[PDB]
Amino acid sequence: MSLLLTIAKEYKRLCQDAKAAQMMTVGTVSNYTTFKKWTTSRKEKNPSLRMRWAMSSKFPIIANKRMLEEAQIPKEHNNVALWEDTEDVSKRDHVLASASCINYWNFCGPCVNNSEVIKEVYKSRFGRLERRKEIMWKELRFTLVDRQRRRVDTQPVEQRLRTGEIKDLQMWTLFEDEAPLASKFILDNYGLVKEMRSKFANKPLNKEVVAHMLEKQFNPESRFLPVFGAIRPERMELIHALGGETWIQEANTAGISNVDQRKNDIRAVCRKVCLAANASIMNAKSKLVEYIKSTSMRIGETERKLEELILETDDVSPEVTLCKSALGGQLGKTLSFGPMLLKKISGSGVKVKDTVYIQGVRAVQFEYWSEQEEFYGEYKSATALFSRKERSLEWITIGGGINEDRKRLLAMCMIFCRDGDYFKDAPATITMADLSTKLGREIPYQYVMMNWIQKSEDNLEALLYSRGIVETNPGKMGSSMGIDGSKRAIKSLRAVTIQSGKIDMPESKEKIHLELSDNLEAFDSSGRIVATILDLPSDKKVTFQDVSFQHPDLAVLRDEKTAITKGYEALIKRLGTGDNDIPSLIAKKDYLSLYNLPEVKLMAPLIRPNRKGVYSRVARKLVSTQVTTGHYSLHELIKVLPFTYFAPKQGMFEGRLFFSNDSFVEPGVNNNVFSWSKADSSKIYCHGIAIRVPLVVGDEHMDTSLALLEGFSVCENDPRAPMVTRQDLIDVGFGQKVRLFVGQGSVRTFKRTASQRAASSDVNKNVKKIKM
Amino acid sequence: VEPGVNNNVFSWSKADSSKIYCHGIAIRVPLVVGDEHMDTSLALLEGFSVCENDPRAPMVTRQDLIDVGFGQKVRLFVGQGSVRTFKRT
Amino acid sequence: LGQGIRLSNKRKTKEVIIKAEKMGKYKNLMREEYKNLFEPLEKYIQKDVCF
Repeated sequence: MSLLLTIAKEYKRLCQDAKAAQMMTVGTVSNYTTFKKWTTSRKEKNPSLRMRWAMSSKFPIIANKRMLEEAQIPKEHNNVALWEDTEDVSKRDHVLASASCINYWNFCGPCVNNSEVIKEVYKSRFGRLERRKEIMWKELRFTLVDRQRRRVDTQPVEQRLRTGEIKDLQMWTLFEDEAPLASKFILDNYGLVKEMRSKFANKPLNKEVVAHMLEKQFNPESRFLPVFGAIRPERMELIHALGGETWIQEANTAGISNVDQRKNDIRAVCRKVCLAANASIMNAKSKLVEYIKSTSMRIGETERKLEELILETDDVSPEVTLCKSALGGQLGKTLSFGPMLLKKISGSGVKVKDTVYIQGVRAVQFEYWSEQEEFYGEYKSATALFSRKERSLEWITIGGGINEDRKRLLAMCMIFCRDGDYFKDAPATITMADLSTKLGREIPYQYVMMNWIQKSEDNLEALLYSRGIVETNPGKMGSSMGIDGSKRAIKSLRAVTIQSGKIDMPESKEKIHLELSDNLEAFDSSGRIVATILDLPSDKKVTFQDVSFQHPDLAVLRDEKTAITKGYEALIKRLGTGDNDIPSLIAKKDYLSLYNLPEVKLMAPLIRPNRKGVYSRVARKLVSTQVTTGHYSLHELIKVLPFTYFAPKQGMFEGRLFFSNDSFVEPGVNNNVFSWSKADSSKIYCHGIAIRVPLVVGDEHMDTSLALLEGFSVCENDPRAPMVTRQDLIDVGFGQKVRLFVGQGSVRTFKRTASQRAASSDVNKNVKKIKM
Repeated sequence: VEPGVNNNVFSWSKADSSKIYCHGIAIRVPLVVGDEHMDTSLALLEGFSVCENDPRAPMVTRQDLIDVGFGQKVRLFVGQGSVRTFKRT
Repeated sequence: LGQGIRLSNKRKTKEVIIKAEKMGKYKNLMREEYKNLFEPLEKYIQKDVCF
């Protein structure tokens, strides 16, 4: 309004100047950032001193002037000053004021209609408060505490994202007119954006504040701290009030924030697909990538793609590693040898060959590393710091807390280093059958000995005996380890030391790009293996909730429900752009051409044959009624269309529409066969499987340009096409062009035609056609 | 009165098919039959016929019957705690 | 006499349990209403019973 005209006058006056014109003319818009620094630069050495020395003045604060007049804030209320007409030197549009004025406002100042929006702006901190109230404290006790230092997360957070995925999310929720082209993260996570948008719309807010708070709501604050007990974001957020070096405030905090449950669910799914793809013999790589991208899972309220969660997690487990490797995801430098965990501190080396005789004379190649290296090692509740030297376990120190864990950690370290004579002359118990090749896939002698140990405890006892045993020298009585895992004895193992107090996990903020082989074993620019498929559990049965393995190999349903589901999928894929598709027909009100689609013709055999006429009447009614007016629900035509193929007839409509396999859909209520919700309007659930409706047209429920973005695309720029806004963008015709302003300082030309193809296939195929 | 079941107003049973109870008053049949009644596969429901029992078959009510098909067995209560299987035609 | 009284700290995180035979040993802790109801009978107590 008048403000707009004022801005125009201001721009004109500013262009009349000479320097301002040159600076607003040269370069691109990015210069704004630069100019934002050359101005208003002034700091202070000891702000505490200047605060006690500044607040001692009469009018130490600045404040707006027009806002005070409009609020009718007087001056000299009760012989106490509140402000005086002047001009601060920097702003020139602010006036000095006093601290008392603030209190005046808070007590008798202008009130906004409502402020419960605050609870959403600061969701993370009200979340802290709520989790705290549900804690049940306990007695306090005194003792020394074994605090290990390590990197952890202190912020419970759902749907941890990256930074590039937030800078855009902060736009579609707050500054949508100034939003850039729709990125993949947006088109995929539509319900999330809708959710964050519903709360901060048509509200009085300061948006800079809200935007910063959103960054905080999606950040797992990672810290390197001393830590004791379980590791859960709920505890790490209040660790300061649970224990120190000498005391412990017992309290049960087990049932809150449900974080690790999601992570264990993710790892279970990853193990499933890794084993499945392993079932193959020649395509485990491509099989695995396909199984990954063809799967989805629910997180709280939202629906997320697996490949998207895997590239966001930080679980250093031998399963997550493989997946993150197939998808080209970089990762940390953490090793894994069976159940234990490992991390290299220093040293180097290179592969070397050696052989061993299994029974009598049967040469078998096994490799080792020819140099000295130092490693941190971690088994359940037990830590170790050891060193290997040219196929030998030079020394080792342990800081665990259990005898069983101590023995197992020591044993797996001895194996990891090829220490002992067994690697020189294998035991009789093993044979060529146990050697390798469950079905052809060999097994390095390492994992052979590994499983031989896990088989029977007596194998473990013998392996420990492979380590020299000697008499406990004087003084070292306390730092010695027997065969049982006792902190002291008269005779203990050789070159071993124990201690109370875990070892500090090393740290490195490094990333590495690894790869893998056709046997699913990752490599790191060297012959070292960071992960594999032999180091994870054999098998187990689990019932996954809220998961979607919409891929043939990963399916248990019969051909009937699968036929129905595939019919619905095919029927939705016709929801794109271009004439002959349902959006164009709805726009033209050609409710007749829908009955004649080919897709309904492929689903027709599935309708109950003895009442196909009755349903047809009812079905056609709904469609015409919805199309003729314009008040339709895109999620209802897609449901009832398959029944409109036959000719209407007469009969009693009970209220349900049955298929040929005693599975029905009811028009208006969600059921097991076809469901959807206004919250996440971009999904259709059939027999649990999820189906993604494209974003080409928006019905009454979907209420923004967010629902139109998959229908437009960029094209060669054309100065003839008209220029419009983002709201009139809905009134263009399929196949037309229009210019538009995008983000900031950018104009483009769009065309209302979609392109379902992606780059993955167009690249992979053409590549494989080059390896010939 | 209800078909396929017994009631005070009208009752009868096999091994005494020559009798028809009416409030306990036994009445006689002017005829004799040993099989004319033995075929009740069509006296329970309207457009269905009993068939061999099968627990796999799903329970239904009298209303959903309209939307059943052919070759589709269905269980249904025929009385107090009496369930039986039916098939169309 | 039935089961003896119990002690507990302010927050009730810790709780001691004593039998009847020992209530005469901790009389200084029990509440007033419970004390005035116990001293006049202390004469007649023998081990854990009342004559």
